[PDB]
Amino acid sequence: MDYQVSSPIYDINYYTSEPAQKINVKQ
Amino acid sequence: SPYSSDTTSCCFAYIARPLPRAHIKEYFYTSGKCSNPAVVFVTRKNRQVCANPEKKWVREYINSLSMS
Repeated sequence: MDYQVSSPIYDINYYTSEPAQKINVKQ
Repeated sequence: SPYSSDTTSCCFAYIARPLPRAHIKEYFYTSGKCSNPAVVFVTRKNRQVCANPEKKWVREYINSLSMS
């Protein structure tokens, strides 16, 4: 089957939210 | 983090999704001199959590740690 898990342990997903942030972008 | 030495860099980003306030023991500020003010939340294992204290919903998180 299709697997999309890389073991969530906070250090990854949770604390890797950056490109999804509006860093001085005019929309 | 036994000392504040570990925490030198200021959080310029937010966590993927809101963290459980119930697993938060205490809070502390980054450095203050940072471009933007930020407060780190201490989880059960002292994980690095970054949240903006200027937000009304975030203040509630810090509040639970302060009052009785």
